[PDB]
Amino acid sequence: VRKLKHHEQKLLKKVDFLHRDTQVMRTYHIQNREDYHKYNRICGDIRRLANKLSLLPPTDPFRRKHEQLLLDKLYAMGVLTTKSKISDLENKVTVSAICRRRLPVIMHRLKMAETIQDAVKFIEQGHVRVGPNLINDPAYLVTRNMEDYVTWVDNSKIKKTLLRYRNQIDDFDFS
Amino acid sequence: LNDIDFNTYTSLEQIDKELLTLSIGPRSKMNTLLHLDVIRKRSKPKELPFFLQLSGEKVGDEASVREGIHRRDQEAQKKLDAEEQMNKFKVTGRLGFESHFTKQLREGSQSKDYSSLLATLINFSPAAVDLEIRSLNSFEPFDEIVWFIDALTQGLKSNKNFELYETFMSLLFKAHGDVIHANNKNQDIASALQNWEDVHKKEDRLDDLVKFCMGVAAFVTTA
Amino acid sequence: YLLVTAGETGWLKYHDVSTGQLVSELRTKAGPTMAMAQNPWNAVMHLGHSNGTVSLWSPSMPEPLVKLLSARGPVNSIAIDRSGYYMATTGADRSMKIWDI
Amino acid sequence: KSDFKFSNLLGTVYRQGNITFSDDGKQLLSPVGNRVSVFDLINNKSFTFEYEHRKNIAAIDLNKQGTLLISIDEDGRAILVNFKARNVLHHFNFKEKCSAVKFSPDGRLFALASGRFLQIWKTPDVNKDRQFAPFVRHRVHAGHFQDITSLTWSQDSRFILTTSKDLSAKIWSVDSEEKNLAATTFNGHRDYVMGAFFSHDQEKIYTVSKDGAVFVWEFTKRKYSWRITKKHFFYANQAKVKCVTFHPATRLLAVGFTSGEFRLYDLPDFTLIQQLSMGQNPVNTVSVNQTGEWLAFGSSKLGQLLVYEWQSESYILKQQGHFDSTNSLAYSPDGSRVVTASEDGKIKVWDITSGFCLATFEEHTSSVTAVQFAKRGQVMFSSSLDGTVRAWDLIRYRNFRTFTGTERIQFNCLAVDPSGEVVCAGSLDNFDIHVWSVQTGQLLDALSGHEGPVSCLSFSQENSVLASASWDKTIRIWSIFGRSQQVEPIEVYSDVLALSMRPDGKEVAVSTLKGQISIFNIEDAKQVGNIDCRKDIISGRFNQDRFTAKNSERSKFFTTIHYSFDGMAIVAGGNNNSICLYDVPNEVLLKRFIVSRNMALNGTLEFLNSMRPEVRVTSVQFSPTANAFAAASTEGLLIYSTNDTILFDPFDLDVDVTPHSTVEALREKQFLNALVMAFRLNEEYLINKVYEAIPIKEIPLVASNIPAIYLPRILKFIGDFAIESQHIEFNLIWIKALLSASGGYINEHKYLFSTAMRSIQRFIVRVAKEVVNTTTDNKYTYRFLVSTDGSM
Amino acid sequence: FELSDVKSSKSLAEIYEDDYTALSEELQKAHSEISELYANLVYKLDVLSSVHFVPKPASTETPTISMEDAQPLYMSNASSLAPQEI
Repeated sequence: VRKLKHHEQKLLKKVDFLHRDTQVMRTYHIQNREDYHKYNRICGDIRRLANKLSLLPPTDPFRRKHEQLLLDKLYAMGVLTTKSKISDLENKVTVSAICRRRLPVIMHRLKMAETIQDAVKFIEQGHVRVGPNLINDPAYLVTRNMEDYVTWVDNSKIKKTLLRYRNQIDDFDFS
Repeated sequence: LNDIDFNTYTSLEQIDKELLTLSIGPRSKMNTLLHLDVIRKRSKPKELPFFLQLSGEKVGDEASVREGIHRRDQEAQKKLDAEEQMNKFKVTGRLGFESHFTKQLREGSQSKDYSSLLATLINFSPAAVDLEIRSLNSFEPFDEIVWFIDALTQGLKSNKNFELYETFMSLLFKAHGDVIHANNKNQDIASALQNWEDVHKKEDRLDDLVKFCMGVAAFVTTA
Repeated sequence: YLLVTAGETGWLKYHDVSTGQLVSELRTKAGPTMAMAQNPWNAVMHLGHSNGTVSLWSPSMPEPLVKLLSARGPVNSIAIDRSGYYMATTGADRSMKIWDI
Repeated sequence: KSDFKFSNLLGTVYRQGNITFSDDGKQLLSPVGNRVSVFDLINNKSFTFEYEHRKNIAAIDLNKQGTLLISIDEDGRAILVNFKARNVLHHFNFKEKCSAVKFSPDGRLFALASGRFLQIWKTPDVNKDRQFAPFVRHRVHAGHFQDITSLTWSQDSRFILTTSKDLSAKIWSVDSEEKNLAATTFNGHRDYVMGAFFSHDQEKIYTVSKDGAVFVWEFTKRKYSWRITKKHFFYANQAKVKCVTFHPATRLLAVGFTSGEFRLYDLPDFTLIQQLSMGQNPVNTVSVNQTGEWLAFGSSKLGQLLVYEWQSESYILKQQGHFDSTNSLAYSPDGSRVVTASEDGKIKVWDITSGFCLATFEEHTSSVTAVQFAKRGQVMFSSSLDGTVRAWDLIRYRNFRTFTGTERIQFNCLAVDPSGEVVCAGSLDNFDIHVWSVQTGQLLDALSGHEGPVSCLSFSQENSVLASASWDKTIRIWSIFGRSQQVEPIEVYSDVLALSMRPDGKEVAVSTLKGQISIFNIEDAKQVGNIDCRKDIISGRFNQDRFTAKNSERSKFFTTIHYSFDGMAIVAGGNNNSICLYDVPNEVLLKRFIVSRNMALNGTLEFLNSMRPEVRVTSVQFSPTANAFAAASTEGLLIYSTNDTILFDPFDLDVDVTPHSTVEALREKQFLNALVMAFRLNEEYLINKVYEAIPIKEIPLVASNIPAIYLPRILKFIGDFAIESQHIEFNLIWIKALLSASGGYINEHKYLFSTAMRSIQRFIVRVAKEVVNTTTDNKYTYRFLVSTDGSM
Repeated sequence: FELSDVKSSKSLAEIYEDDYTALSEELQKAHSEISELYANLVYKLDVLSSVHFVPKPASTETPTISMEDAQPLYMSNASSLAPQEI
């Protein structure tokens, strides 16, 4: 409030109702603080499922089947890559894993756009499509197979210019 | 020609006397009638003492075990519940002794013509129809059953509401089949059922027609 | 430094706003509080219920410091002198009262 | 043939707002998202109003004389409509959000609870010709302090009770003199007020709270006024009254709480007639028949609607619409049933002729993705993301089997052999068409050869082949029977994503991502012709978009195609707002319907007026009766139909063929000529008249001499009439005479009489074998009950 | 299993009443809870990774009605059984 002085700090050391969230904001450019909190709460949900299923008797067909269901569904979502572990589930499911699964980051590693902000600008301007249908909101976690079948929308200036540079434009497809 | 001038035409009730017709109404009523009871059964909703009295195995009395030596309670409690609703509904409104349906049947018997009875029977609601047919009477003289049989036979002669008359007959056989079978060979009921059978063996041509049409239709469309 | 949020489930919460911690949380057995005003000579909250009763609350203990029967029906509004000496209550049975607090 | 009216809506029997009964008590009006569904109870039918609104309907009401219907959405936009013709008369704009509407039991005027003002309008005359501005105010009152939460008229139309969140209930009068009489308030009451009612004699006023308190006020003495004669209480744990209704002529109070409990009480003595729990979600609306016998309950969370009869404890109807969105559709091989699969796994079987829900199936877990029948009345297969293809009966209503792969792989599309013996399912994580056997169960094999997910499959039901189409920009025609296992790959220009097949079994129609519906001949593996679709598609804009609704390819293609059963027409639908009806042989569009005008749904505005529910058609089909077609979309199962036939569509007329001439032909007894002229005119009433005119002893001659051009039309008419006509052996003599006189012709051109024979056999199967089966049962019962010896 | 070396909360009277009066009710409690919270999780993830709107699946005595019924409501189980299996 005023960077209050030494003695008044000592009297009031805790009166401020006014930074990993911001660190990720800068490193992988996630959209908002509520977004980051969402990812954290997701990770906590997974953790608590692990704890309660472990509390369930390990020698139970129900518990073991539900464990395999959960782990397979997570693998299909592509947050993680392995299948043979559970301590993997308790440790490496991270806001980092989810945010690298985020679409513009997928565009960047798959190399659609050179930067995360350019990727998000392209999503806004409506140039990408996943399978048939296109995507407008960056906060779109792409499944394994779908992220494998991402590419541009047709007849967009971006694809036209790419092909022009390659000198492989082909107006029959009205590329 | 007024139908012409308004370019709209209404279907005739019944084309001719020899022509079977159906009830002017839904086709679901037959199924609902024939399967009303099971609908009820599937549509019912879903739902200490100070001195205990324990046994020689439950407590440590294996000696009495080695020399080893509530349904009626639930029946009593069920009786009690029955009493409870029985005196919970206590409306003393003044209602006629003889119900409209059974009365109307009675003067129909008196006049030997059941037209009004058939009219009201068709106008009933399915739950009602089942209720009254189940709650007929089976005393010695069998008058009510004989009259109802006569009414149904008269209707089948009328050649209208063919489906509902057959299904009413089947409902009667469902409910009071036991008594009619038991006191079979009693002359009055025998005569009534014989008239009914006469009309029905007259009508079997419909079965013939349906079987022919189906056989030919399948043959043409798949061969 | 205290934020008082009376509402409809019938409930009164003192939220310290500097440190940011819900100081107190007192249920009112009365009902949806109709009006509300603070005595500033005293800093005690006057709620006005649907019974026709004003009730004086303080964040320390979970029972009304005091209760007054102002009007019949509900109490639309209550306002308090700056000296905390006089109060005016208006109740939807076309009634108005001036009270010596 | 190319005209369709929106005739029905299946699924979502109740979405939001007031539920009402009709005057006669024979009809229940429910508000679905935009429109109003009418359920006719005694004749077991349904119906849906053609007009829509702009947003969700928030309140309805029916004039007591059963003529007018006011319906108001959430912004004062009100539409006043007629019934006996089903047309929109006017639409006015009450500017604040309405909360409730009521027609005074006289009918002269109606009141309107909006916010905290009471508004009272007169109501327009119907017999009056369409005026320009017919709405006129009658009074406005503003005595409240918060929202007017419920309303009630008196039996005489002179007094209005309004209950408001101010914790109060007000008696207003309609006149000034009676204002002087009773302009009175009602205070002294706990949490909220949720209903107020006059008694039968109107000296007692009941007020029902929200906490669960009932107050009986009664104009008694301590120069005296409105004491609180008695207090009754419900006692629910924490449940709270959500909606109340009071039938005065039998003193019923039906109350529905928020826990899903609802109770019926007899009021003055206040006894608990009964109490039931409809579900774990709040009961949201209540109403009572006038004769006091039927209770209607609506719960919004699942979209579930109940009509109960408490006298006899019998459920007149108890339906619950889908929750999420009808993902896919299938018609029964004769046309009676329609099975729809949600995004939940709920697979519901509806009956058409009475728009009801015969059954549900829940054995799936994740979203169902495709549903299909056999060429038989027995079975039905479903495919879900569960990783399973499940085979159900429909006579016992139970799973035969759960086909599945090996790695629990999700299945996008399904197809089934005509013989019902082989089941094919195409995934998206594997792009191999897995093929199971029906009777054995263990999967035969994996037809491989695509690359990239297998978009769709279907079987030619004459050569019994299958075309499988994939995002590999390719179609692949497999013959998989008899020693060969032979493949044939065709290429399209871009990602095929929908497929369908000529009923004769010679051509495929595939919609790709450019939006061109190409059409191929199979045996030649060549392209007969394509139909562009890019320009005749009305996409929708998104409020969260940065671009236009034209220059975006958001839904510029068709994800669902289906043929007609003459093989001449195509219906198409996609993620767009439009359902386009093309025709094959001449490559043009016949019609384009707009699925919904509802600005709440996202892609519905073309230009915005200066995450969210989008509108999309997930799957379309024609009807095997070819008089109607259904589209399963985000808002349910829309069903367009032709069963109006208000249209002069004559055929090969000539100057001397007039209705009067037809009547003269009847009088002069050339029945053949009369029938021929009747069809040449092609008018339903004249056809009906002559058809029921001609006599039995002459039907065979006519059936002999009908011309071969008119054989198909007569067969079709007879079928579509004999369903809902009661002259059975009239129709059956007719059909028998027709088949007898002309059978060989039909056998030689079976593909031309397909729908005709389908309808005929549907009539005979569904409503002739039933009568004869009951007849047989009675005949045998009588034989046995007479023949055997008695008891004892 | 394991014994309880803590003092028993209910005396002989009560334990004999208990002996006087699905495996473990606690087991079904935990099962139901984990099922609900897992439904919540899959909801969250489908919202994140789908393309089309998906609604919150649901919310989570006295006689109850059953609105779903996987039979036509007029079919008797005697008629849904097949002769081989009876």
